[PDB]
Amino acid sequence: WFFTLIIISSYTANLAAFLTVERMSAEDLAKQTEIAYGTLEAG
Amino acid sequence: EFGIFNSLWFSLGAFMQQGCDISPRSLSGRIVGGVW
Repeated sequence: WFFTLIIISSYTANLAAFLTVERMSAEDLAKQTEIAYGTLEAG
Repeated sequence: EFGIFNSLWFSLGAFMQQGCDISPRSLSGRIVGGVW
C-alpha cells in the first residue's frame, strides 16, 4: 500500500508539473552548434 | 471484531485510502474514524 501511495502521488505530481511548464537571434545561432547554418556559394 | 491487532490494521488501511475489511458500528468508534 505504501509503494502504491507514493507512486500514484508521484504520477499525479509529475503530470501537474509537466502540464504547467508548457502552459507557461544571430548571437543565439552563433553560440549553439546543434543547428547548422550556411550561405550561398560565390555570393 | 475491533481487537488491538484489527484496530491497527484498520487505522493503517484508512490512512492509505485502501479501505478495510471492518468498519466501526458504535458512535464512539465512528467519531474516531471520522476524525482519523
